Amino acid sequence: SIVTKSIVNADAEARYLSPGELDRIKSFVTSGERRVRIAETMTGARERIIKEAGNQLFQKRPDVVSPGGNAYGEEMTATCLRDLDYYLRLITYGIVAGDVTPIEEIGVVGVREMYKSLGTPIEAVAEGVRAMKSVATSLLSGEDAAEAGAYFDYLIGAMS
Amino acid sequence: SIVTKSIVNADAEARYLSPGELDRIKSFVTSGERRVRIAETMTGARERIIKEAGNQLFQKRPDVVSPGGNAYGEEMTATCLRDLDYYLRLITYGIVAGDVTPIEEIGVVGVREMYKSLGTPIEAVAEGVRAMKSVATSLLSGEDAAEAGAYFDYLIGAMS
Amino acid sequence: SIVTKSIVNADAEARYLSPGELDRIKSFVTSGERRVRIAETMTGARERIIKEAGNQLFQKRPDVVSPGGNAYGEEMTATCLRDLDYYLRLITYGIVAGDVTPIEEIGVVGVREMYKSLGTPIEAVAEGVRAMKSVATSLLSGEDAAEAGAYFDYLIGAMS
Amino acid sequence: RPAPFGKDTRRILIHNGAGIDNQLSNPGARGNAPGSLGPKVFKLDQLP
Amino acid sequence: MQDAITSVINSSDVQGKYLDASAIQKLKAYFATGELRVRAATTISANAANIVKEAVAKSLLYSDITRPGGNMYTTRRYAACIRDLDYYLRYATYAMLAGDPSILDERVLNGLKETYNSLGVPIGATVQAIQAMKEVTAGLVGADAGKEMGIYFDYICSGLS
Amino acid sequence: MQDAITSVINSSDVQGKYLDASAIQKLKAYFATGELRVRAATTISANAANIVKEAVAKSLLYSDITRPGGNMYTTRRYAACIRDLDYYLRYATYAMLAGDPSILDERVLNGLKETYNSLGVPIGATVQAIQAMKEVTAGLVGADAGKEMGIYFDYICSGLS
Amino acid sequence: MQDAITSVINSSDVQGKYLDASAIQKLKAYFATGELRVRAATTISANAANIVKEAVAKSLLYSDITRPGGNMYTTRRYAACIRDLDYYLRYATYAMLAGDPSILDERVLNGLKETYNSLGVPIGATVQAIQAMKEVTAGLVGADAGKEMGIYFDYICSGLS
Amino acid sequence: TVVSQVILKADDELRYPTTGELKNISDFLKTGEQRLRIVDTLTENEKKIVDRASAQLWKKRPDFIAPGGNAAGQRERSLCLRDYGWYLRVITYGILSGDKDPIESIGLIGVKEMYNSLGVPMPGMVEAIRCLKEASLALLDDEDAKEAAPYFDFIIQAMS
Amino acid sequence: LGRPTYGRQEMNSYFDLCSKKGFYALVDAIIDSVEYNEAFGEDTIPYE
Amino acid sequence: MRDAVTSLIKNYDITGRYLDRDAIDSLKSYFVTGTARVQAAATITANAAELVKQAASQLFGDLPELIRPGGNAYTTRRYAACLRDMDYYLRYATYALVAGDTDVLDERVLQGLRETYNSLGVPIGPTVVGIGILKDLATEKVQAAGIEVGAYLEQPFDHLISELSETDV
Amino acid sequence: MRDAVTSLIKNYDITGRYLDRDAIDSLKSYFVTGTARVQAAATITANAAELVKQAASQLFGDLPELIRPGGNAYTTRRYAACLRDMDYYLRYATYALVAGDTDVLDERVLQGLRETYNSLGVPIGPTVVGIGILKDLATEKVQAAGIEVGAYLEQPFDHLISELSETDV
Ligand SMILES: *[C@@H](C)[C@H]1/C(=C/c2[nH]c(/C=C3N=C(/C=C4\NC(=O)C(CC)=C4C)C(C)=C\3CCC(=O)O)c(CCC(=O)O)c2C)NC(=O)[C@@H]1C
Ligand SMILES: *[C@H](C)[C@H]1/C(=C/c2[nH]c(/C=C3N=C(/C=C4\NC(=O)C(CC)=C4C)C(C)=C\3CCC(=O)O)c(CCC(=O)O)c2C)NC(=O)[C@@H]1C
Ligand SMILES: *[C@H](C)[C@H]1/C(=C/c2[nH]c(/C=C3N=C(/C=C4\NC(=O)C(CC)=C4C)C(C)=C\3CCC(=O)O)c(CCC(=O)O)c2C)NC(=O)[C@@H]1C
Ligand SMILES: *[C@H](C)[C@H]1/C(=C/c2[nH]c(/C=C3N=C(/C=C4\NC(=O)C(CC)=C4C)C(C)=C\3CCC(=O)O)c(CCC(=O)O)c2C)NC(=O)[C@@H]1C
Ligand SMILES: *[C@H](C)[C@H]1/C(=C/c2[nH]c(/C=C3N=C(/C=C4\NC(=O)C(CC)=C4C)C(C)=C\3CCC(=O)O)c(CCC(=O)O)c2C)NC(=O)[C@@H]1C
Ligand SMILES: *[C@H](C)[C@H]1/C(=C/c2[nH]c(/C=C3N=C(/C=C4\NC(=O)C(CC)=C4C)C(C)=C\3CCC(=O)O)c(CCC(=O)O)c2C)NC(=O)[C@@H]1C
Ligand SMILES: CCC1=C(C)/C(=C/C2=NC(=C\c3[nH]c(/C=C4\NC(=O)[C@H](C)[C@H]4CC)c(C)c3CCC(=O)O)/C(CCC(=O)O)=C2C)NC1=O
Ligand SMILES: CCC1=C(C)/C(=C/C2=NC(=C\c3[nH]c(/C=C4\NC(=O)[C@H](C)[C@H]4CC)c(C)c3CCC(=O)O)/C(CCC(=O)O)=C2C)NC1=O
Ligand SMILES: CCC1=C(C)/C(=C/C2=NC(=C\c3[nH]c(/C=C4\NC(=O)[C@H](C)[C@H]4CC)c(C)c3CCC(=O)O)/C(CCC(=O)O)=C2C)NC1=O
Ligand SMILES: CCC1=C(C)/C(=C/C2=NC(=C\c3[nH]c(/C=C4\NC(=O)[C@H](C)[C@H]4CC)c(C)c3CCC(=O)O)/C(CCC(=O)O)=C2C)NC1=O
Ligand SMILES: CCC1=C(C)/C(=C/C2=NC(=C\c3[nH]c(/C=C4\NC(=O)[C@H](C)[C@H]4CC)c(C)c3CCC(=O)O)/C(CCC(=O)O)=C2C)NC1=O
Repeated sequence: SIVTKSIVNADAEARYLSPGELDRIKSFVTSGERRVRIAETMTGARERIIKEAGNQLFQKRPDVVSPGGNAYGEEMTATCLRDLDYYLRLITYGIVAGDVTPIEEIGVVGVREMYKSLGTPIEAVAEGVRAMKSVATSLLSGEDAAEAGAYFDYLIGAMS
Repeated sequence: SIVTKSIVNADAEARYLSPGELDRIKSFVTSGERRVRIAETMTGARERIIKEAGNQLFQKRPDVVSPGGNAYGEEMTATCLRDLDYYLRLITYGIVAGDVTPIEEIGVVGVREMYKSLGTPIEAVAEGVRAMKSVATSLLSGEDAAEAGAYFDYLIGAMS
Repeated sequence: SIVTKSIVNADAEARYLSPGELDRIKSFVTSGERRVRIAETMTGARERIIKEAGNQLFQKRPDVVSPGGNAYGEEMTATCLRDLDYYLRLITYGIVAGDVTPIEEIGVVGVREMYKSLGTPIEAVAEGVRAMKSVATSLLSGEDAAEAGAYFDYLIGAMS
Repeated sequence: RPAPFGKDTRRILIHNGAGIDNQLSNPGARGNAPGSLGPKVFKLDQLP
Repeated sequence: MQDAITSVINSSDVQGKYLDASAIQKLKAYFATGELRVRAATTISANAANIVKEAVAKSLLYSDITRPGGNMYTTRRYAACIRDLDYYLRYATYAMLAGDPSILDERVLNGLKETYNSLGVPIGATVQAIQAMKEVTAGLVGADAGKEMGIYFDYICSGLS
Repeated sequence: MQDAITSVINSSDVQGKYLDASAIQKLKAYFATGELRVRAATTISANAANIVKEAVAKSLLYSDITRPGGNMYTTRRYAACIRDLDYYLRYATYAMLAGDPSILDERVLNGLKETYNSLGVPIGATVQAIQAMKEVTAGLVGADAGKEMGIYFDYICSGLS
Repeated sequence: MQDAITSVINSSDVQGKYLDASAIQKLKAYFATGELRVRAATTISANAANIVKEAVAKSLLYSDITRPGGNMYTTRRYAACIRDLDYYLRYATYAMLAGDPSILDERVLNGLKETYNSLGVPIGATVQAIQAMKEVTAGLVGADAGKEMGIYFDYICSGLS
Repeated sequence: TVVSQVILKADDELRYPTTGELKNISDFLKTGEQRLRIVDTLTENEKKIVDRASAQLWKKRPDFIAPGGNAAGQRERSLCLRDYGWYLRVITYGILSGDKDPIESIGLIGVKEMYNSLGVPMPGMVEAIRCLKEASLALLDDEDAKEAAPYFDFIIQAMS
Repeated sequence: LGRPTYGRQEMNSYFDLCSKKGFYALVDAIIDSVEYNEAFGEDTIPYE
Repeated sequence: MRDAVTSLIKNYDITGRYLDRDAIDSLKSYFVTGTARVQAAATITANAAELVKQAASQLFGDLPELIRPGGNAYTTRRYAACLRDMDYYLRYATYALVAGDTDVLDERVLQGLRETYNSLGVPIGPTVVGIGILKDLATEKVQAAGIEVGAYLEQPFDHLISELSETDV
Repeated sequence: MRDAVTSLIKNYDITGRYLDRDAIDSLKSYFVTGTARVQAAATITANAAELVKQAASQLFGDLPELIRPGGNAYTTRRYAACLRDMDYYLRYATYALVAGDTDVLDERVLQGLRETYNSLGVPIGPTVVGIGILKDLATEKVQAAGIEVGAYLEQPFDHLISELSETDV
């Protein structure tokens, strides 16, 4: 979280908690009720996001769905909606934590070595989460979609 | 705009502009600098929006560029992308005017009988303006992409 | 109030509330502490307001207290001193609701026909509303006399 | 049988014709012809 | 139509007195909850058509009602139904910001006991589509507003039955 | 039937261009006068009936137009002329809050001109009354708003004559 | 490392005085443009493999340089050349976030001018690649923040040339 | 400030700043005009503070003015009165920056032993800052007393 | 108008008009409304 | 008649569902106030025969049109009938205070009360003031007994005001 | 290190689930105390360099069996090392007070602390008394600061007691 990142930086300099990170944390924790009613609506509409971005991906990238691509066949394209189910599930952990260390430790740090070892194109996921962002900003209101949409935009930068 | 909407609705009753709705004119006309600054970002990036949504449209629908369809060669595809530039002008006109009313006078109310008469498919244009939303809201901030996203949502509801 | 005036305007167009309309409610609810603090100065000092504006009306129109008048004598003046209690109660209902419909249903609709049947001159009691605007601004702040005084200038044009 | 009705009320009515073409949904569709579902609309064109 | 602001005004006017300290205290209870209602309206009107689509697929589709014999057969009787669920959603959110179900006594629940009987609409399916609409709009708006959204859905849901 | 916002849209919709900086300069001159126009609307709200009286008491009602022989003599002709001088103002501040005389083009000037040529209402008295209403408006709203109020009155003087 | 906050701290501390009005007019300008710069630093990091691609695919591919003979023929020269253009863009965004080019004076322009002539690197081609990367970035973030990178993109080009 | 915490935090991990600190950067940059209510009310009330704390020190511990002490001569006392407003200058750097980075690297790193290079002992000069806090916080308003109080509080811990 | 009355405030606006002006302006005020002219037109027989 | 428990039954019965998490937490919200409901209902009936007597003397000292021969509280034929017709508003406010909602008030006292008083010439106006003098007071004997007071102990009294009195705005 | 938020992440990540109703109410229970967490953490660091000095003089006045030449706090080589080794227990108690749980205490200070002190001859015994004196001397400055106090801010400290000290019973 931010609260881990404020401790761990203040632990490295071996001082106490600064007046700087006393007010980053206090401003985080008085926004704590606002972020959970952002992150509930992602989990409250998780079957709609996965179905719409699944509809949005495969028309953008028809080399995947066509045979000889990776997600071809009804068992394999069910796994690519499950492959995107995890990344929507991870983003709700990042919205609650206020940072991306749930994203980093679980869904970032070995991606390009794994997806090269599975046969899928790596940048085709980076279109899909970007297509997943374009239905998530239509859920929320405007001032919250800049907050939750940044966590989507972090995940694009890990892929490409 | 909201000025003429608060005049036509004030003239049918023939009343002298009750001061509940004159507070709307207080916060519309003073806040025009916020709304016209969204229109500078659309006009200043006009040549990027149309070209990046042109090839995105032709990837989704390769029937249109291919012979047999309705845009062959450089000549009809130029007016194809000019036709999007008529709409990017029109979304810019709707952002300044506060609401949607200078679009139906220009670009909505005959567009099914028009495009059927020209032979072009109606819903393929609706994929174009949907592709134009996916680039414009990435350029725009999140509290303003709710405002510009309302006028982009109307045009998809207009053609489809 | 603010929202039930904007609901019944949004019902005739058969549409949900605009984001250009919903921030009006968002601004009004957060600025709810200030307008209640305007209203207690009206209620807490209203014996000063009626008695001074009653003296100002009978100097601006001395024909009312004359023989052959409507408010002539001790008894008949006392309800004209009590009618201004009623109109000042509608302004301090109006600034709390923020709109004109608690004033408009109670004292605005039938007021051309009401004082017509009672024999009073309608504009003369409407002139005392204009004197009551001047005293209620004198006990008020810089911005607060302009905002709460706007419904005072509704009511003079209501009867006239 | 009286009933205490409000200050402003809307009786809910059924469009004699198309179901979606009630004016409470789309006020821009009340100028249309009702089509085959509704009654016959007459108009004057040919004057002698 | 009675707003919760105007309901305190209509209470305090008919006694003749001005605004009391207790009557001012009720408006501050409304104004503290005013942020939670205006958040709930703007997160619905962006995707009010999506809630209608997700509520008919939960309870009404692939049933007896959408089959021949049922009432959501023959698309005249289906486009009318999809706008009908659009009406309850649009009139719940007006009743949200009003904070008072007096809109639903005036503009919603007048004929709906008799007009559905006089049109052959089964009430036992539209009273479950309302509850299916509440179970998706609690997930879409939030757990805190979805109880208070669910007051004005169950006022419609008890009014139909 | 449209305001100054959509006027410079429709001035710039033709010839295909977008909102250039000269057109934005026209929009910025309307936005900075947004404070002056709406408090000029609420100044003539409270004195709408007195400004019809004080106009005609300065110019009209002691003449031969109101004598028998004139045409503002009987009460059914008095009631229409006092309706017109009210509604000339009631569309003037509609055009003042909008920001162009395009309201006056579509609901004052196209019908009122050739009516008076066929009725026998005198029209030089109207422009003599609308000038008397012009100076007394600026003497009530203040000279900061009257110099932009009088151009909308002078649009009525230009078209009626 | 000098933030534009800390730059006017240090220019006030060398005189030993408090913050004057003209120093605060640098802060309140900088506090005004805070939300603009944060919106730009997100959308660059979501596109930082595409800004580095469309800069080189516009200006450097199929040229003299990608052809055999000069400076990007082998793959290890190509991997080193895309390592620089990634690192220029990553160091340009810090000066966009700070509002001061002291990052570029300390961390980029120290050894870079000396080591390019010492390696035979064409300065005149890599002053063009950052120049080509500006109008990609000015289109990718919007021209309000596109006029913000142009100080700090060409602060590299002022130093490297 | 918060921005030099993030760039020096993202350079050695070679990665762009993620959204967990970009939300933290933007939250500081909306609080400048709140922090600028505190920075000038310290500024023009400097000389009222600088001897109200200086009289407060020697009425609490008179040994620096006692003969054989530290500021027993006037050329040391003119130095020691200067160092209060030097410490009032650098504290106001910290309230403007909202962090520790000016208040570290000007007047705090190494003062524990370089007063010992001079004659002035350490923990009496801890008492000088602690009486300077209550000499400033009495002048400050109460709802913004609690914001500037940890910036005075850090100097007590780091010096002792 | 080919429909019933809409509610109470739509009918109270007609009841005072025949209380003052008479029946001849009641039948006028139905016809020159917006709901007569823009839903039927100026050359149609009305229908229910 | 219809408790806050039983109103939540046919809020859930007609849709055919069990008791979920929202049912288990709204019903616990009623039960945590149930100690405060019952002990407030004791002290309302502590001097309930006195509480109508202190209210109506404070009513008729405030509105002296209703004593002098005008509107109907003139004789003791009217006045002792007025104290009884006041006492139903105190007694039924005790029931809905315990019952949670106002549905006991909805179909025992409120239905027909606009039509009973119009048939007699009893004004609806000062009846609203008569409940307005009790609902603020009733709170005095809850406050002087030490029970907290606010959310409820008015939930019932202004439901006898906002639904009995005719809507103006 | 591992927040109460992030401990609830891998309480839910390893089973592969989303955030349900129990996740949304346990996390709100952390956030309602977060204003009381941070303001208690300010006033703990109000006089934290004094707070170790008042504790250890109250320690060594209570157990002289650590000043006179016995167990190792004898010289200022030991005593100023003792005040530093005390000061880590105060400083890391600030972090876990803000972080919610004690997992910052679990893998920064507690691991190896039974094995560091045994290699030096530092007793584990009065270290527990040294946190036990800091147990209540931290609550005094929270109480004199107007912060409410409770299990939060009086727990980090006995997690440094119940897991550092060896189990007897
Ligand atoms: C004094 C003001 C002048 C004057 C006026 C006068 N007016 C009328 C009659 C009409 N005036 C109108 C006006 C309008 N119709 C519109 O649509 C608009 C735009 C809002 C306006 C201003 C109309 C329709 C009439 C006809 C009214 C009718 O019911 O027939 C008259 C004629 C009355 C008559 O029958 O003789 C006159 C005399 N008279 C003067 O002396 C001044 C020149
Ligand atoms: C690219 C289009 C141009 C180009 C690039 C190129 N550079 C190198 C070698 C180096 N580049 C650097 C760069 C930096 N050091 C820094 O500290 C920073 C700031 C973050 C930068 C940008 C360094 C240190 C070297 C030398 C060490 C190394 O191993 O890379 C090469 C390799 C040259 C070779 O002969 O192998 C290339 C190709 N050169 C061009 O041709 C383009 C104009
Ligand atoms: C006391 C020595 C004198 C006195 C005083 C008194 N009476 C009241 C109150 C009431 N008096 C009546 C009287 C009548 N009701 C009847 O039906 C008849 C027969 C026609 C009579 C004479 C009534 C109804 C009331 C109650 C309503 C009211 O307030 O008037 C008061 C006020 C008591 C209070 O403060 O609550 C006082 C002081 N009554 C006497 O008989 C003596 C002459
Ligand atoms: C006294 C403070 C007010 C007042 C009272 C008044 N009431 C009546 C008569 C009746 N009141 C009722 C009311 C109810 N009956 C019920 O069953 C219920 C629900 C439990 C209610 C609320 C009825 C039925 C009557 C008629 C007589 C009867 O009880 O059978 C009168 C008598 C009228 C007369 O002059 O005869 C009076 C005076 N009137 C006021 O002015 C005060 C506001
Ligand atoms: C005051 C005039 C006399 C005095 C009093 C005093 N000392 C202490 C505390 C300590 N004294 C020591 C002493 C030493 N440490 C060393 O390493 C050496 C060299 C071998 C010496 C002499 C230490 C470690 C302490 C702290 C631990 C303790 O409590 O003993 C006190 C107690 C202070 C308190 O209450 O906290 C007092 C009163 N010291 C002098 O030098 C004078 C003779
Ligand atoms: C003093 C009140 C108590 C006491 C302290 C004492 N400690 C030491 C030495 C060390 N203490 C540590 C402890 C930690 N290091 C860490 O990194 C952490 C986690 C943040 C902890 C808890 C270590 C490593 C040492 C060794 C020296 C060093 O720091 O490198 C001594 C010195 C022993 C000696 O005589 O030399 C003393 C005196 N001893 C007591 O009696 C008190 C209970
Ligand atoms: C809240 C809405 C409301 C309005 C508008 C209202 C008007 C109202 N004014 C009245 C009387 C009156 N009002 C006046 C007032 C005036 N006469 C003058 O000369 C002055 C110029 C002017 C006021 C300054 C007079 C003289 C009477 C007595 C008329 C009569 O009894 O013949 C009466 C009859 C007695 C009464 O019940 O007070 C009503 C009902 N009552 C209401 O409840
Ligand atoms: C007799 C007049 C009449 C029609 C036409 C009608 C259509 C109708 N089509 C439906 C679904 C459907 N209809 C289709 C059909 C198609 N989807 C496609 O992509 C193709 C473009 C297309 C045909 C080639 C599909 C896929 C569904 C189910 C939706 C889903 O699976 O999400 C449903 C909902 C479930 C059902 O009852 O079948 C109705 C009511 N109902 C009627 O009463
Ligand atoms: C909130 C206020 C409100 C209500 C209650 C309302 C009901 C309503 N439903 C109608 C038709 C209809 N409504 C339904 C709806 C349904 N039947 C089913 O099987 C489903 C359970 C359910 C919806 C999913 C159907 C099938 C019709 C067509 C019946 C017909 O046209 O004969 C009509 C007639 C056509 C029209 O004018 O729209 C009305 C007035 N309209 C309103 O504005
Ligand atoms: C001697 C060592 C050497 C290598 C390795 C080399 C690679 C190389 N390949 C390039 C382009 C390319 N290389 C390919 C090749 C391929 N893509 C495909 O789909 C094919 C299957 C595959 C062939 C293996 C393509 C399509 C481009 C053009 C890419 C573009 O223009 O976007 C370019 C950019 C143009 C240029 O400046 O030359 C370089 C430098 N050049 C060299 O001098
Ligand atoms: C930018 C950060 C910074 C500061 C503020 C600073 C101050 C500073 N204080 C000094 C001395 C001093 N400081 C004190 C102070 C005190 N004695 C007491 O009893 C009191 C507790 C305290 C009173 C405020 C005195 C008395 C001297 C003179 C000692 C001497 O120079 O002989 C000196 C040496 C001589 C001089 O310049 O006056 C410096 C450089 N140095 C720095 O680098």
